[PDB]
Amino acid sequence: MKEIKLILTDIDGVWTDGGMFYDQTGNEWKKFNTSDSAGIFWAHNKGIPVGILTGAKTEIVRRRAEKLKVDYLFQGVVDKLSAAEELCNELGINLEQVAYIGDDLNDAKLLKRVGIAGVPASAPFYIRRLSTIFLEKRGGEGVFREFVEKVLGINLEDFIAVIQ
Amino acid sequence: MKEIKLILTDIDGVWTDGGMFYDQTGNEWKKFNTSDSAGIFWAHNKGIPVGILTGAKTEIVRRRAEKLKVDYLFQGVVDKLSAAEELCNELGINLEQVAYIGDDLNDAKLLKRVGIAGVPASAPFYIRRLSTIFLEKRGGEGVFREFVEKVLGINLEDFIAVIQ
Amino acid sequence: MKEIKLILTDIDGVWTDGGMFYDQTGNEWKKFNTSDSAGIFWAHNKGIPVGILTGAKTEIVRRRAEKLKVDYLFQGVVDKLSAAEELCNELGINLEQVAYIGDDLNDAKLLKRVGIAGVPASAPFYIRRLSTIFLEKRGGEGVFREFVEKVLGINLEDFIAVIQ
Amino acid sequence: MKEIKLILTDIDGVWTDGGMFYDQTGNEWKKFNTSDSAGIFWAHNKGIPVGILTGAKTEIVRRRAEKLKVDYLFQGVVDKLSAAEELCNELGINLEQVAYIGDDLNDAKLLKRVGIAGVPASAPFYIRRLSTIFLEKRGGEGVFREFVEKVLGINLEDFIAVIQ
Ligand SMILES: [Mg+2]
Ligand SMILES: [Mg+2]
Ligand SMILES: [Mg+2]
Ligand SMILES: [Mg+2]
Repeated sequence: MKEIKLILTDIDGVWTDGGMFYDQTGNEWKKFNTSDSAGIFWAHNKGIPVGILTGAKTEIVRRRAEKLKVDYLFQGVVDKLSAAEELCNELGINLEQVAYIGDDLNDAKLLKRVGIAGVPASAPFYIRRLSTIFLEKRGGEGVFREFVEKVLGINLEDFIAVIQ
Repeated sequence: MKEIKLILTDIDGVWTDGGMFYDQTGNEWKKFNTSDSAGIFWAHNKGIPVGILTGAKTEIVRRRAEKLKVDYLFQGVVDKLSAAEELCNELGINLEQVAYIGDDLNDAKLLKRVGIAGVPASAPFYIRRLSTIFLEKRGGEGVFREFVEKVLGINLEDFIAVIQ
Repeated sequence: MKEIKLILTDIDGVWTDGGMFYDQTGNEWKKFNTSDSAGIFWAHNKGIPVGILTGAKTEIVRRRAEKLKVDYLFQGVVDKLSAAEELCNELGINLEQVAYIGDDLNDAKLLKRVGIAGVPASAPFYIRRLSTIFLEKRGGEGVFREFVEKVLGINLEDFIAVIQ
Repeated sequence: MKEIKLILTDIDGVWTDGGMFYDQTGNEWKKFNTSDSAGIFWAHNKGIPVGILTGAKTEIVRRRAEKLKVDYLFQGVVDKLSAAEELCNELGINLEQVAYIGDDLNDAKLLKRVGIAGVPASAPFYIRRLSTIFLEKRGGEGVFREFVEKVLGINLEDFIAVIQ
């Protein structure tokens, strides 16, 4: 497993199954999976910061980001590759030292440039073929957790050490 | 690849899995799937307008339609065939140049008349046989996106060209 | 099939997948499937009324029942068999003329007494084995519709007739 | 099965599929499954108290706990093992006489200590392999009920006797 210094992730279609709940009054919901917070846990356990990139801008995601202690949150992103580059240069790392997971069209550019590109099984075929590792899980099923565990080579020894 | 001038689509059981959330107070929810908006984009990339027909009238749909910049919106539609005939007249096109996707009884008459008819896998056997192309996906799983991409013949080359 | 004069049905685990959504404020949700309203349609089309029995009492159900045009609604029913018997005595029919569908312990006593007993595939084994007809569909997947269609023998001809 | 005098259980990832719904206002939802109340039913039928251990604290869970008449409710638990030990001391009982079901890292320590350990099929492999009985169901699917019926040896005769 190649050395990683940054994990970026998309939200919708990764942290969720793409569901967007509208009510009659202009409110909106997302369904996260508690399983994904272990992604943050494993990352921080290994001293790796985690960033979120999202085209949308919601209080929904901002609260979730906050509670999970994500290192970086970037909502309203127009160009994900662009936002990723800014942050890399900000952190003095390059894209090759980055792991990214996204599920749709606006992810494809960044996915093509990163050290490890992950895509959920639920994603469309032309995006899915951009992944450089296989992810069994679908968005919403803890696929962020799967990505992180595979990217940092988490193993039974790590597990054993954290429950002692 | 029949010449398509108009893509029309039902809402419930196509954009959703038929789910209708009711609370204790009269509010109501639908769960849409972000993946479906890629349906509008590919449509628009090809200069094809999209119209929504629905027997229901909800603020839920109005907001989602507006958010996705759907070309035409008809709610309360008592008769889907006629309502499509009208927009076809008001556009100088023929039903044959229309792609429609629906999942249920009140879509049946319009499905039999269109040039391309799609029914999602989750639909009742009677409707599913009226489909003129096979759709692998279920309501709410991005079956509207699958439809548009089939109807419009979207290919890898299209994808390569919009991610630049 | 038998001569059915009343169709009865449970709510949670039949008309839903058993999901009960609680929020932080005391409110509650259920998710119905639009597919199931076709169940009422066919019943009413063949001249057969539909009743709902439910041990729970919610505005969720009452409004859904009303929207769907359900003939009868009994909530907070602790003995579903008593409830059905009273409705039968008032209609002038017996239980062998009833088709009932439920999914759990408090439906067993009624299930064993009616002319046609349906049980969704998702139900616990002890309840499934009481089913007198096979149902492929799970709670909330439009299994009430499937029940009605099997009980009344809905066929392609019936479909052809009603789509004008 | 071995003699069990107390059944304990996690919430998220067991009573739910791990879903955590966020709206734009800071409110929050969990999705329970009515099937799981039967687990409480069977426990009480046999004179076994049930306890909830959870690291979170929500009105969501307090309300559910009350509705289902759960004997013990511990929220805000930092250490699930010591919470179980404290209650075990209170009831005059040993961990060997406890059945516990959990699904994630914070459940591991307790799971390796109890008489019977249950882990839903949806859990991480690391946790799953601590289960001492196989469980088919995923969290939110009625896996708490499954756990209870296996732990207490509920059989056809039990069922027959309570539907009299
Ligand atoms: Mg996405
Ligand atoms: Mg429909
Ligand atoms: Mg039920
Ligand atoms: Mg858990």
